[PDB]
Amino acid sequence: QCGLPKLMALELFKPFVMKRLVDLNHAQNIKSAKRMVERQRPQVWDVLEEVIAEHPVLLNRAPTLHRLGIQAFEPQLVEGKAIQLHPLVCEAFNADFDGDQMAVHLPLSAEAQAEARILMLSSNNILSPASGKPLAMPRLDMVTGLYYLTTLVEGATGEYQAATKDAPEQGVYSSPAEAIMAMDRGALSVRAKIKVRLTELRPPTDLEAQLFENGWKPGDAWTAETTLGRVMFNELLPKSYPFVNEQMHKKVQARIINDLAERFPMIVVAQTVDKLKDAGFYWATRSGVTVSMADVLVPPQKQEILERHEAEADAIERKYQRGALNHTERNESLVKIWQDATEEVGKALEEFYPADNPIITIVKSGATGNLTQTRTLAGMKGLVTNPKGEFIPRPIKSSFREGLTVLEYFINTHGARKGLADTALRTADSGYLTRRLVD
Amino acid sequence: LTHKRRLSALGPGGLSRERAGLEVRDVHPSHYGRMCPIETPEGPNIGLIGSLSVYARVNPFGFIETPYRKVENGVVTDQIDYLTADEEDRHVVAQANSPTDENGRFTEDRVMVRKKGGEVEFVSADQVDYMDVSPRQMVSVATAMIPFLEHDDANRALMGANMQRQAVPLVRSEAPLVGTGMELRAAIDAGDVVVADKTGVIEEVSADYITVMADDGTRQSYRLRKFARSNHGTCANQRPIVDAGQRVEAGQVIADGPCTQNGEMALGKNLLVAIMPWEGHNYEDAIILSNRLVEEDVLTSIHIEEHEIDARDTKLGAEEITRDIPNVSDEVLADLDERGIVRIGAEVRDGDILVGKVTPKGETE
Amino acid sequence: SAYDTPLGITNPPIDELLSRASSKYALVIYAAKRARQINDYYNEYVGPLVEPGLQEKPLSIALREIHGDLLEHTEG
Amino acid sequence: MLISQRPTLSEETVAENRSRFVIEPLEPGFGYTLGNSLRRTLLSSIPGAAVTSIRIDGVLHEFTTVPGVKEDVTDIILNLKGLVVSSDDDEPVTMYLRKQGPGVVTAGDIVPPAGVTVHNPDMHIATLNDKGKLEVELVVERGRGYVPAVQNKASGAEIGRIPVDSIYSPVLKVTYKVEATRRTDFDKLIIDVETKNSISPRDALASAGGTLVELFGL
Amino acid sequence: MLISQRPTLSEETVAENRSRFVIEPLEPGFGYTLGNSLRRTLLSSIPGAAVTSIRIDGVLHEFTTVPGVKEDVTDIILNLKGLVVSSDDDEPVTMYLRKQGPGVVTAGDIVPPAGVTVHNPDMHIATLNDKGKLEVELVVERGRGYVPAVQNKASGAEIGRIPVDSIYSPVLKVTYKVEATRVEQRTDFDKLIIDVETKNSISPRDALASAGGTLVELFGLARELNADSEHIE
Amino acid sequence: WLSAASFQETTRVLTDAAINCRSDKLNGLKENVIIGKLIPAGTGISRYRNIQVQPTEEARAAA
Amino acid sequence: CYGRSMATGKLVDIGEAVGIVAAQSIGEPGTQLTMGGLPRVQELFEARVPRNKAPIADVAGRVRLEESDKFFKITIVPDDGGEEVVYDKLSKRQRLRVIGVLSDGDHVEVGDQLMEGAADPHEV
Amino acid sequence: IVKGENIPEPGIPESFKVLLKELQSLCLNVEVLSSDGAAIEMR
Amino acid sequence: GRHGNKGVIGKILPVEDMPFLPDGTPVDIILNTHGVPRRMNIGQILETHLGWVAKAGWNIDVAAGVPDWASKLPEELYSAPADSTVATPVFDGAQEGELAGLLGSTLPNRDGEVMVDADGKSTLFDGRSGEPFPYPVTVGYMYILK
Repeated sequence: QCGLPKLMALELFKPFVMKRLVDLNHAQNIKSAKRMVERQRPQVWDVLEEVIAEHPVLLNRAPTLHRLGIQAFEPQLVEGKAIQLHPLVCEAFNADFDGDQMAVHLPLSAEAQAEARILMLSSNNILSPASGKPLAMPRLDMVTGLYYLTTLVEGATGEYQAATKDAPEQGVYSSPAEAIMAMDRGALSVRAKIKVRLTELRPPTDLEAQLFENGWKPGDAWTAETTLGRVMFNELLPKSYPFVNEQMHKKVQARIINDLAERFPMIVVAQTVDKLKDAGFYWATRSGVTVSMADVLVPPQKQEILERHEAEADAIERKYQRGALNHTERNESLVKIWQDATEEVGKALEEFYPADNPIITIVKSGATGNLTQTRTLAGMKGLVTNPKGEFIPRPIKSSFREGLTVLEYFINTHGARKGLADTALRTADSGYLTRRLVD
Repeated sequence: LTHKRRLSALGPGGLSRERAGLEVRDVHPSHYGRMCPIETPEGPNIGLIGSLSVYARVNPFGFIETPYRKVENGVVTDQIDYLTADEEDRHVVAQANSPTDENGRFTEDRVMVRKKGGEVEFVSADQVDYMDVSPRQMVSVATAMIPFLEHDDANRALMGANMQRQAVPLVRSEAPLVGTGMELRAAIDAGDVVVADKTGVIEEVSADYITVMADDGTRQSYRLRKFARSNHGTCANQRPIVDAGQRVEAGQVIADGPCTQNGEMALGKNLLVAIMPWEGHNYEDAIILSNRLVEEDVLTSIHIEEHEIDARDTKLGAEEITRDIPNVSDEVLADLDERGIVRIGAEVRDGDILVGKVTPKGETE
Repeated sequence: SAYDTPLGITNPPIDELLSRASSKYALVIYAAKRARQINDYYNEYVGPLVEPGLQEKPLSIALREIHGDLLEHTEG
Repeated sequence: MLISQRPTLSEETVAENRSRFVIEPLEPGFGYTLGNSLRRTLLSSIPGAAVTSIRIDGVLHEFTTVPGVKEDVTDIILNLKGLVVSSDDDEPVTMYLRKQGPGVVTAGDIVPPAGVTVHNPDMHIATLNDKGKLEVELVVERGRGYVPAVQNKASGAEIGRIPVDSIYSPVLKVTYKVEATRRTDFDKLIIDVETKNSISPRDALASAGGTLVELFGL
Repeated sequence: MLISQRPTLSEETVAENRSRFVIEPLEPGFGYTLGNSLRRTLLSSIPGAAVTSIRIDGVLHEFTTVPGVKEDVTDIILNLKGLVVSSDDDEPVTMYLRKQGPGVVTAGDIVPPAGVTVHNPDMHIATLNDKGKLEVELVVERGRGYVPAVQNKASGAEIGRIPVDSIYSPVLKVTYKVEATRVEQRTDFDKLIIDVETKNSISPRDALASAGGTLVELFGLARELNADSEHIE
Repeated sequence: WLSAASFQETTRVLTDAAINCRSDKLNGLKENVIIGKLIPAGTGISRYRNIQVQPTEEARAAA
Repeated sequence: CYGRSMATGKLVDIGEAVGIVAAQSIGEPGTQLTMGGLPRVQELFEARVPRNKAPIADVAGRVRLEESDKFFKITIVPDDGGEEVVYDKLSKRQRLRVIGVLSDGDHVEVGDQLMEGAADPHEV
Repeated sequence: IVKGENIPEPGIPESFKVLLKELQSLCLNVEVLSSDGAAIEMR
Repeated sequence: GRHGNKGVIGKILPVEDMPFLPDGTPVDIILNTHGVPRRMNIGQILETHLGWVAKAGWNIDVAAGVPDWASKLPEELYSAPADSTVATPVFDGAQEGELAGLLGSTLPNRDGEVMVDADGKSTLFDGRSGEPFPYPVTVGYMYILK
């Protein structure tokens, strides 16, 4: 589906609604029908929903790189003048919501509508037609939302205690519906390591062999030890799918969704990814993932590491100032001294950040971000290239958390501009190549 | 204010847009304090268009000069000398911020310096000649208005500067809660604010004009722009910020412009922000707002269009502006006056008539 | 197979429809020509072989007909 | 483990415009869902009175000025949005305001018709000078929530009518909090209701309840 | 004052245990307001009886085992948590289950004292291995909501007394979500969807009316203040 | 030849095509796009576009 | 011959136009190629002589390496053994390929690359 | 669409008809040929 | 905002159901957390903290002397009333240490309860379910342009 502005839809379907409201006694002749739409008399809207029903439309965003840049959707009248786009098709369209626009086209002929519903329909195109990998796979929020759901926290609330001598196990629940009643109360945590008896879910392949080996269990009850979230997670996958019981990194989700496309019809994957979306968003907000000057911290070893290599460069700078050192080798020495010195700050930085820090969770889960990016935020941005392409031996000791200096900032733009300028001519040339491949 | 102060490499007598190589687009060491390196187009015009720096100055010969405070024997004097790029490399430029010693002397053991490379090196403060007038010499007016500029990468900053120009004046025009130094200085130098040129007292204050009775006995008056359609449709309305009996001083702010409040640039509003992801509605740079921002008209703005029609002499007669239309209902003309032009204060809907006109017809058949 | 209830355009599933034709392309013309056939009846002349929905579109009808194997075709 | 001491709702007082409300006891995990169920209803559905349209003699629309007045017509309407009025009658009623000579017009200067009151006459509208004359009437209607200004081309108004955004919201700011327990442990919530002085926190919370009671059905 | 048109409550039966309920149409955004409040009233506000503590003969200091049966102590505790019995005592009543026959034990084998009635006799409790006996006591006290197992420092005095997690309410799972409706007349009105999986003690419809009455009466504490302002029926 | 013309070096292509007196069969898919024909791919292929459809005699009976 | 359709996961349908799908599958990521990038790719599809031409073995046999400073001499002694094959002037800037790095005495097959760089496609 | 009939079959793009005309203006004789019915006229 | 952060208005919620502080004060905008870290524009977070400082006011501890973080030439900035405006020149503006020291500062809403901790976070209540969000969320005032 897609959200279509009611005003836009009315004009697109103008000739259609004109006939419908003339078939009905709303208007007596086609002349009255036309004016009845132009001035937008309230009767047309009820008529518009009918003509638009199950009538597909094509949605394109330029530049169109691969055929997935155009996909059919079922229109839905929406309040406002903007277009509502499904969050899972952004990957294909490369669509950012920073102000991008999209074109709508109305297939008319029976063959054209058939092609839209069959060939170009949104849910039928999931894997990229180049690598076979999944594209509509959850991303960026749905990732951290699920990653948080499936993760297992040691010492959580209500954790299965493996009780001894005076108390039964204490970590068992009659059903998953009980773990919910226990989660709503302060008893249970969604990230606990409790064990539950499940009647409506399927166990892994290995354990299923040892547990039944006579068949499977649609109602036959079994028990495994998983986080309450991992249970709810598997409730999103098809009932016929084995229980996974892992914390979902993005690659792990790619493995699973990639597997559904081999073992299940398309409509099954279309609906499974829909359920992953709703679940991912709900837990993305409950994830408690924000940003603050506090959640951004620096490793205390940065001072010693920095001042240490400083003297190592001063000594080499003293060796070059002594006249014996080779000028090309001096800078190359400094470049090598500072290059791996950045890795140390990166190593010390990762060691410092607790695993549950909101900044690293975003990068860990594979939702978005790199470590090299988080190395410039806190710690040190590192060396920067000169305009001629050479590596300026003067490093950026400061990080964007502590703020750069007048000279540090002026030097960074030297390279930052060349990169942004490259992206300009990298699309004009890449497009000139694709036109020759196509031809 | 940035359109003027804009510097272009295009046009006759200079390299054209498509042919120029990337070597010119790159920043140069001599751009410091003369042409802001952070403010430039994102598109195909990168590096070919830039804005003059804050303290920069143009020479009678066409070369940009930058203000410096010369230092002699580790002491920064009050002598300020504008130097061209050529003579700048001749000397050594100390850094704007360096520890100051009580009456003026280099306190730090060594001082930051800039060479003709340019190169960055040190001395014990004895061999320095000139120092920077202040930080943000390299920065432009728009760039200098970004709080915490030093913290943001040049990429996102460049976007930040280009987007200030694209703001639109609101109805309330609230000033920034956390700003920089340029807010008030840039508004008055823009010209969209009303400044008093003689010390005196206010005689009258009306939405129409503001009169001041100077100590000189002379009398100045200022007619206020009211809901003037800007070049791009934005509202150029002005509002008075002074009362009747108020005293005023030469160069003060009498009324606010479109995007100004109390003399300083107010390009937006201050809003209560929450940085949590929320139910997949603010996702992939999308945003969600409180409906309060609609009921209270905090982000409301006025826009004005100009429609035009003429009645010329046709080979088959003369065009006539009239209320009579060949085939129309008496209702479609309900908002037209005698002449056939829409009546002031009426509402107009897509397709409505603004000015009735008719032209002669030939050989109908 | 329990996929779920499909909504509108997604019904019937393509998988169950592709077993009725050689390819996705043949499926297109298959349902396309039958759809233009139905609309003529409301003005070839046959069908709707299935119980039409309230305001169902003819193209949507022809898809349901192909799902139930109510018609056969021969490729050129 | 049945425990039955029927819920008790006792009032309080903090200021004249706002007053706390407390209800105890309640089963564990109830105050939050019950508190927000009132807050959501208070901030929206509390009926009230608000000014729909306004008519000023000299001006035919909203984007002009008035001779002698310091505020333009559009900035005057912005101020008038802050008027908190209460109309005890249905059926739109027109107020009236007329001021001459210097001074400062305020909400108190508006003459209210039968059974209507301006609850913040201290509000500033426009500052007039010797040449300034302001003659404006205001139509007060009754409703709830926020209704965007109804354009006169949609209504039956004439070119002189100035429709304005109407906000019928007696309630101003609301919050709540709960005291849990850990004898069995129950939950007790206390809510803080604040009004614009057109109604008291008591009558407002009664409106929500009465409006909330009628909705639950079975 | 207030008049609106027009809310309606409907119910779709998914099974004898579950039923879906929808209210159409609501005023924006009343769906979210009352939605979360209903899930709480149905979940923790309906009175019901359930097991509180159990003591099994032969298990005093043993950790987890029961010679003579293939079901462990843990598997039987959660096997008993599913017992559904309506007790009219209002006070803790101790039922008893004693079987030595090498056969399957069910909820029907227990003798409920006068006032308590088991609603799921077919429920499996334990499988008795050849030549084994099973003796167990059960404590049943009326309650509401979900009360986790409680050791009140008096559970330590009892030797072999096992406090268990008590599911007092008949509804064992409930959820809700909202949608939009109203093609033209209303625009983006709210539709409330609520999912209730109930125990055999009470049908979904009775659990609703019980939640409706308990919720309506609760808001009377405020309406009684004035009753002046009102709304539509 | 009209495919090579629309691609690049139009003048060069047209002059050599006119001298060689070339004839374009209009088989490629870009040629058909230009003249408004059905491209020879996908649903445009002969086997697909010539599909004949009719309801089964057993279905017409059920009516 | 073509094989499975990446989008369908099944054998490609008979109507599929794999030509365009290939051009788009290759070009679309071009925006992500540091342009060892677009210039190198275009160099390959356009079949132009490589930027820095590297020689390939012309026949099988052992190699005799010789260093004339500022150059390199590589001679292949055929296993025939027939006429020796010499590669006259090899700029040392373009160092030798790796197996480690090619050394005197190593065996070479008919198509191996003698030095780091891009082999002339027309030559191969 | 207004009559609810089936959408008809497409014709010849006017732009293409203009192309043949612009090619004829260069002294290029562009003839649209049938399979066997040699020459066709666009009118 | 002034930091290159741009985005369209995805949705506008009724003031009723919106993350609102313990005061009952609904937040006006909700910005996504993920687009912030990777883009390298962290100034928008800084001015989000300072924006709250300038809104509620602050008073540095006169207790026994000036803390160590205010030792490096903040002058007469020790106290500021509520809603007072601030100016941080680009390269001479406030510094990280001085921020934290100000994060904990004067605490009226009307009652004497703080609404934001020294980390720039607060416990927001979901306006739909009516229950607090599990973790502390960063709130503040940011300057955004139309």
